[PDB]
Amino acid sequence: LAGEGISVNTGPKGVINDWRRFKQLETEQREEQCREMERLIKKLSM
Amino acid sequence: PLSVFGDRSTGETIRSQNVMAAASIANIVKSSLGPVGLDKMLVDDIGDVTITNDGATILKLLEVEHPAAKVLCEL
Amino acid sequence: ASLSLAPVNIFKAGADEERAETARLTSFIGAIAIGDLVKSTLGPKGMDKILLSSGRDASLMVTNDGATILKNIGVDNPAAKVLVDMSRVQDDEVGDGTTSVTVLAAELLREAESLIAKKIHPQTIIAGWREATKAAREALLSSAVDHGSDE
Amino acid sequence: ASLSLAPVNIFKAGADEERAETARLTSFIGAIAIGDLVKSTLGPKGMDKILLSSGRDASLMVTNDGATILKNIGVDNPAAKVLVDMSRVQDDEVGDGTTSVTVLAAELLREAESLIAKKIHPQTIIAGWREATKAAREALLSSAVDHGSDEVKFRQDLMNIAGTTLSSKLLTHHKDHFTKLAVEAVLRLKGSGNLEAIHIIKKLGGSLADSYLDEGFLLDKKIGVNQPKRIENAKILIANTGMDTDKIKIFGSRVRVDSTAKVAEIEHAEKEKMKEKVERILKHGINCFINRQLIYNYPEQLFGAAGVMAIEHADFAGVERLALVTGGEIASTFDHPELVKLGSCKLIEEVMIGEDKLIHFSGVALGEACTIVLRGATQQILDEAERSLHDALCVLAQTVKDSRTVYGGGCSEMLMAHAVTQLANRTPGKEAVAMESYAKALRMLPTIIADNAGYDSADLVAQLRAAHSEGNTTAGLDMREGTIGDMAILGITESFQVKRQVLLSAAEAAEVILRVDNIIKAAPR
Amino acid sequence: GEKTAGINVRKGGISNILEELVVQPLLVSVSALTLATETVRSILKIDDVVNT
Amino acid sequence: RGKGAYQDRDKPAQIRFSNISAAKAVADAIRTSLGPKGMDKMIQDGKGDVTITNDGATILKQMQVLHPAARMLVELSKAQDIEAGDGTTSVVIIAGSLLDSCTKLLQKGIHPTIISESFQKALEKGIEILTDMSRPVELSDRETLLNSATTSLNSK
Amino acid sequence: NSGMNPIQTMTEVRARQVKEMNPALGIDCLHKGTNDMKQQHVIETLIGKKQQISLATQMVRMILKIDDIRKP
Ligand SMILES: Nc1ncnc2c1ncn2[C@@H]1O[C@H](COP(=O)(O)OP(=O)(O)O)[C@@H](O)[C@H]1O
Ligand SMILES: Nc1ncnc2c1ncn2[C@@H]1O[C@H](COP(=O)(O)OP(=O)(O)O)[C@@H](O)[C@H]1O
Ligand SMILES: [Mg+2]
Ligand SMILES: [Mg+2]
Repeated sequence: LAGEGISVNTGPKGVINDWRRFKQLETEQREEQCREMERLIKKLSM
Repeated sequence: PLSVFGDRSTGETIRSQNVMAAASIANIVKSSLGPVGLDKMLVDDIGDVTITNDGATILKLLEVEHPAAKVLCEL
Repeated sequence: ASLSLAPVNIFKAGADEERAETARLTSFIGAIAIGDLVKSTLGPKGMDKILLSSGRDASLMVTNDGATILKNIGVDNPAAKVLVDMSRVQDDEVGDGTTSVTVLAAELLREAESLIAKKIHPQTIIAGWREATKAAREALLSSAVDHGSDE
Repeated sequence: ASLSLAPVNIFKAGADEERAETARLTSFIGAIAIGDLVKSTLGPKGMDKILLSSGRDASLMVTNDGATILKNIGVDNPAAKVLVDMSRVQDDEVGDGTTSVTVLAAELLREAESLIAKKIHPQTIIAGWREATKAAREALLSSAVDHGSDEVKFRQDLMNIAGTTLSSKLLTHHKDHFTKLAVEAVLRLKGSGNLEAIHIIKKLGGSLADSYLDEGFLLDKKIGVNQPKRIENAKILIANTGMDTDKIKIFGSRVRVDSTAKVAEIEHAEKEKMKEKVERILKHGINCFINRQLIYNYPEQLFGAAGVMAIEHADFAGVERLALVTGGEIASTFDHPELVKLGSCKLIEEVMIGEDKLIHFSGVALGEACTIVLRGATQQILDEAERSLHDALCVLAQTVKDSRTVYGGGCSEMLMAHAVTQLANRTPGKEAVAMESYAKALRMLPTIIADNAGYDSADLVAQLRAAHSEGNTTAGLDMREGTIGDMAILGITESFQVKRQVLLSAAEAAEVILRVDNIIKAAPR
Repeated sequence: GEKTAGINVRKGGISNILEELVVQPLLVSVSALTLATETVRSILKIDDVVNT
Repeated sequence: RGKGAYQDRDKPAQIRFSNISAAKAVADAIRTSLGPKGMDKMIQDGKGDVTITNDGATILKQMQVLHPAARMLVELSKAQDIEAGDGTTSVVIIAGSLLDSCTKLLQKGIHPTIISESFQKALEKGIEILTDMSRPVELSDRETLLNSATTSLNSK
Repeated sequence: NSGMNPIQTMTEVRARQVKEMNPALGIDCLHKGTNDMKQQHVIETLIGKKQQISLATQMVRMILKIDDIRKP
């Protein structure tokens, strides 16, 4: 369990397509949750 | 191999898709041509109602997604 | 083009492959880790180990034997599995030498890693090791002494 | 006992620590990983790296410079952070040697790992390394040769050093042309060390061999609407005034009247003040006027009516370079025309580079400021060419400051290793082993240089060691064919400053990393 | 020896093209060749990819 | 000379093959948009913007390629557009074909440094050949200018 | 696999095969000092080589004839 220092390679480059495919949906969910939380808890608590 | 973040259509597929979009737009208004033509009554999903026979009005009121069909609408 | 480093995906979900440098790195790391683990229990001043089972039994077993140490460990590195089976077979064939054989194999593989780093083809290393093993075996046989006559 | 392995826990959540063996293991792993990554880009036959950014911009960078490679990588290992900061400081001090110092530190730490595995206290290794560093520094200082007194020999040395520096980079294709360019650009500084006086302009398109050093100066600014686009025997006045709705600096001032006619009169007075300022500027008897700040429409047409070029919005660097190249004085007051020196040049015109228009100054008076036009096929090529040219200019400026030179191609490293081995052969204890490891790393440097070319590195290094032991102190690697040759004859030279800095920085970083036996990390934010 | 022989699409075959008025300036082919060769040479001097 | 130096890494070879494959894919993408019989490509970006174009530089810059070698090819097309103004598709096709040849050259066992120098020699020879084949022209000749403009517009 | 330069060695062996009538000249993988495989006694079954060539050709033809994929 050694050799942690890797600096990786173009492997992540080879998976940018799926990374962005998931990241766009994740960002949309984050935007929806941010717009929901602008009111919730911020005003419901007090 | 392209690694382009998107979808690609090439050859007869895209040509047939464009022709399908144009034919669909044509068929939308093909029934309102000539004196024996009949009007259409559009609803703007908020209760607004528009009864018209003019092709330009019909194509402007509708929301179109395919760009080859947008070409015919703006034509 | 590598099997894994190609735009076309040729594997099932979870299957993977490691090419030359990566495979050598993993094999050497596993072998050296096994050798370092089994060593320090070697020689007259060797020390023992504690083997805590993680199962329901939670069996506790202190030991100095290399074969028993290598048997009761969760091993995922394939080269580590090779060395573990080597130690088990050594234990089956003769009672002793389980730690010594593992340490010798680990040291040999470390030297092989150094030689590969020195840009030496592994086939050359293998041929040299075969010749060295023949010479060492001949010397050891010539050095043997027998006392089976006198009681 | 230890903090981590104790019945009670003394740490916040997410914070841990690594004891002697674990900390040494992590430090050595990080250092070796950094050294292995930065290497393979060393020597004439080294390759380049692709730096693909993971950010939103996703900047793409193709480079050979070790310092730039180490800067733009997410580094978690603290020892790797130490090495990265070493490379950055090395780049700050001198333009070259970043990869060399990083690889030397990594090899030293690998030898330290071997020695620690051989049951040697790190303090003994540190003491032996200090002795070896002293011996190697003395040997390198004794090996230095100076040619500053001889002008032609110094020029030849400058050309050799520029070629050696550019041999590894992408510019090695046109090494001769780029070496002439860099040497001329550095020589035009007249001994000044301000590399900011040399402007590098990157224009896309055209071959890399189309790059050139302009005989005068180039500016990427514009000219007023009604002003001449070409003047001869220009008398240039460089200024740093506002001349844009220039307000009296009394911030509490205001206009308070009882009629609009008075407001119109005050507005006319303001316009008259601006006109008088323009007249005072014109009293200097000038043809071209360059202002650091903006120039509004009224002074623009005032200059146009007088047939005076008015180049506006030339930044601090712009006006400084113009003053350096033309000899003018940056003036902010125009009440004493006799006390202001006007820059002079033979011709000012507009040149057409690519699809852009630039102002060209020709026949400059002083000329102690250079502009270099870089042409390339891709933006990455232009950026790498700029970085390589910066390295060459930095090394040449350092050589101009200090003319002592040493031979490259592994000659200096092998000489240092020979001195260290000679010292270690007469020292008892494990410090001799530590010094032997030091010499081994010093020899490993040219070994990696030979590895990068696919040559028989072991045989070449053995031949170099034998030659240096015999007495051939100038023997080095001949990269044209893969043999050993005379570096003095073959003209591979380096700056003594660069080699000394590489050696000392590598020794220092190895010593500070080796001293660590416990890495304690706080809870990440 | 036909230096001007080229692909003719009007006749659907091979023929002289100077009579077809198909010409381009030299600093199109020359520029394309030089730029492509430089880019290929730059790419060939690459052996690793690092993620920042 | 014997066994020779052993290649430990095999990673540079993978990087070179990946770069060449990306460049060849880009060329094959913009391969059907060449010549008077070429056809336009339609590109829809992240927004609703729609582009119908035959210009190689426009096609390459409009679509995000995400691959390093493809990005150098895009920059190459941009530079060719800056310098010459047309041929932005031909230069990319030439680069892709050159790298495709480099695939077999590397597989044969040739270091990717002899290839670069040999390609430089070939480029110089080809420049000489093209200059030899060229014909002088003067701006007073309207017919040649009209022919050049018509040839440029033939593929649009 | 033997460390030799592939293109140079193969070209030299092919040129030697063309020059002197000897179809037994191969790649000196073991560096025995000769290229003639009769002295090196490197022998392969004719059936094996014929089967290799035939099977490879048939599979290549089958793969070349496939033009559509309809994975779910
Ligand atoms: N033409 C050459 N012949 C032999 N050695 C060279 C030559 N050019 C450069 N070197 C060596 O390569 C080493 C690395 O230089 P380089 O990669 O250009 O910058 P850095 O010092 O930052 O790595 C230097 O120590 C130098 O001695
Ligand atoms: N009428 C024609 N007949 C034959 N070839 C032509 C004709 N017009 C253009 N071409 C060729 O087609 C090639 C491609 O040009 P074009 O499709 O405009 O893209 P680009 O200008 O980017 O190469 C040019 O090199 C030109 O020689
Ligand atoms: Mg350098
Ligand atoms: Mg064109």
